[PDB]
Amino acid sequence: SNPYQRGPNPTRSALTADGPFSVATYTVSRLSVSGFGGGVIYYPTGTSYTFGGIAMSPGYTADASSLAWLGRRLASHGFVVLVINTNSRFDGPDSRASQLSAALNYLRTSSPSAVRARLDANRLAVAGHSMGGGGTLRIAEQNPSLKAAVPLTPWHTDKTFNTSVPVLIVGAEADTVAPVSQHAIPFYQNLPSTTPKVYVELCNASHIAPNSNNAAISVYTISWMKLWVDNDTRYRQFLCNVNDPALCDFRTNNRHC
Ligand SMILES: [Cl-]
Repeated sequence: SNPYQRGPNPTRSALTADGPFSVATYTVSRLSVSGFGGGVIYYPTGTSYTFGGIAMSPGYTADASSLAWLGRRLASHGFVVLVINTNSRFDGPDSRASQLSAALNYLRTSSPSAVRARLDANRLAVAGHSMGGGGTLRIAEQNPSLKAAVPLTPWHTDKTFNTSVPVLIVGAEADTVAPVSQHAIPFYQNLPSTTPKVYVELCNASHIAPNSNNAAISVYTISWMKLWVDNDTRYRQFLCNVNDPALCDFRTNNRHC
């Protein structure tokens, strides 16, 4: 049962470190692509399986290197992950959405044969930090064929996204760049009632929590991607009946349980 199932039965511990798949990397040069600034693809190797794909945007003034740990973490659990660079480090959230859109098309159509061999392009998702997280919300509204969206400490001036794509938002309690009261929480609350949604708030965390190895971000991001991109109900346990001392808030409409 479940053709998209990959990897062993998960434990919490295992989701806080790199997973069972060997990871290859491919550098997408800036000038090689139109529509975004290149980036790095992290993808499984030493395996004959295909996997869902994820495009991920860094935040305002940041490089793809700021999410390298997470691109590799996700790939090692069984995903093809393209972390983009943006045309300009100064690009806003809606520009980042357009670039995510270009990056997804690139992954499907134009990426190296070794990457395409590992990709099931029928199953794609998005994630992003800060302004990249605002871009993640925007693209989830523009393209409801996506399987999931994970905005990390998101920032956007638009607060309402009418998307049917399942969304998990990570807020940071002590974020002064994108305060959760103005950004993450409004975004959560304003998503449709009928859309599966989760909000987790990291205790004592700042806006840069996403930029280094973070156990909570790892567990929640892997679990949401597995649940929605792979239909992998083994990951429900991490997202349901949650009692996590790393969290200082948790909200859900419990559609995923
Ligand atoms: Cl380019």
